[PDB]
Amino acid sequence: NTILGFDVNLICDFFLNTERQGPGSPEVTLKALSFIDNLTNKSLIADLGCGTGGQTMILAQHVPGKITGIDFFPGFIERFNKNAEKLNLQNRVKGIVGSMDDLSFEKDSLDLIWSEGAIYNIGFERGLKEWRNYLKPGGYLAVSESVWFTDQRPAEIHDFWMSAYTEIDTVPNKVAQIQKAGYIPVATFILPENCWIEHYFAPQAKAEEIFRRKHAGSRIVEELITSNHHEAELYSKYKAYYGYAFFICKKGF
Amino acid sequence: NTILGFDVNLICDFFLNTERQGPGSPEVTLKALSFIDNLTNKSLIADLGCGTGGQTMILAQHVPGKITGIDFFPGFIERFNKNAEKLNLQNRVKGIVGSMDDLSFEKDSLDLIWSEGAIYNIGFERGLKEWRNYLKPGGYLAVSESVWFTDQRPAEIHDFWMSAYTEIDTVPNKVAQIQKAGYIPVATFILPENCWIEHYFAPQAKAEEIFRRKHAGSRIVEELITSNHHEAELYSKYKAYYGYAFFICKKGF
Repeated sequence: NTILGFDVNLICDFFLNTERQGPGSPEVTLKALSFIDNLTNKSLIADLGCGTGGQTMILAQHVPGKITGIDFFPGFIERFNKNAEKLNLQNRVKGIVGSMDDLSFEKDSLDLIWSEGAIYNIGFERGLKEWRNYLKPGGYLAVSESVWFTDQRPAEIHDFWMSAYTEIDTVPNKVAQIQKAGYIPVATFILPENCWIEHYFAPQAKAEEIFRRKHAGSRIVEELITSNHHEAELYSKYKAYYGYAFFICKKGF
Repeated sequence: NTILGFDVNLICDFFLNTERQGPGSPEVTLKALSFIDNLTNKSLIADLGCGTGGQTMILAQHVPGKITGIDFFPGFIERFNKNAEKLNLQNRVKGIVGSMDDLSFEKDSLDLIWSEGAIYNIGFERGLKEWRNYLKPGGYLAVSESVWFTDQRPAEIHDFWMSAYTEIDTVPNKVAQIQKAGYIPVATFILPENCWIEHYFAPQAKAEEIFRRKHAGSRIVEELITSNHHEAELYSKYKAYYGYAFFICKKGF
């Protein structure tokens, strides 16, 4: 929780005070889940890039099976596990510090891999390919990912994204990639705007004044808040052109 | 209802005794509907190729606004309207005999166009293009359509479809076409197998013996039942490779 150095810790600390690290909502998590038909008490589930496990606790409360959440940051996993313990879920939900690009799950062992706002870390197509190896045939991967809504866009929004996440793409392109990677694109849907505003930007803005003051004079924290604002301003201006979508993918063969 | 000649009437008569003309389910209709966020009491909605209006009455019971169902066959529209009247919906739900390729709706006038298992009549891309003209910008088209699940398939199933509906295609291809036609592909999902079996083939098979006897010696009816069986046998054998999907499409601009 402070083992990774203060520069990293300060950013985690910010997100420990906030609702969400990217767009999403409890309703959206449950709607993605509504497309998964294979789960039983014997299911093994992984949540990759789980952060503090907010969406993981929603899964756990709505599906049978055992869930392992993997995240790079001990501070998040500390929160994840404390939250599981408050809910009494710890015998079936466990948070582990680990890296999405270096997993040690048994091949073809998982019924479900979940990942909200996190596959961009390893890359959409790379995650499709690598993670497929850990899924049972007929198993599911459910991931939320940045997308373009249209064929043509203003250069201003196009450029921001080329500098942030070069893998943003159109929904038809993402769906093509899913099929190319050997899955069936069973369900794909765009997140409503409340996933970005009420559930993400708004609570984020709410926490900023107090956090900035608590860490008065910290450049790392100032620049963070400045980024947060830029991201939020671009969205208010260009949301006609982009958003997030959930992709539910069934491993083929 | 018998105005189109007996040869046509006999086939309609068959489907008047049956659940469904193609794969679908009440649960699936409502799940497609869950993606439509724009409806009010002032909404104008059209159901194209509505058949006997089973899915239309599900809409009406779950959404505000006025609904017009359009179908080529008077026998179906007769049923549609009698069913609306039994439910007391006739002041807001009306069935009209008409052709999907020759509509007279006011340009940009509709909030929602619905069509289950019927766009194949005019062609997927052609319907995307033509029907867009009647949708308000920001309006929705929700249609269910045959799809391939995989890149490669057995030639046997490929050939059946090339002879029945040459426009069956992969989900990524359908989604590309939706975006190409100037919509945002807001939601796309594959129908569960109960849409084909419990909700479509099974009830169909149930009605066959009595209908065949009632129309004893009618070649038109015999060949129909024979087709029904072939379709059902191909599905049981090749359902790993194909199915139906719902596409919910928001008109852009």
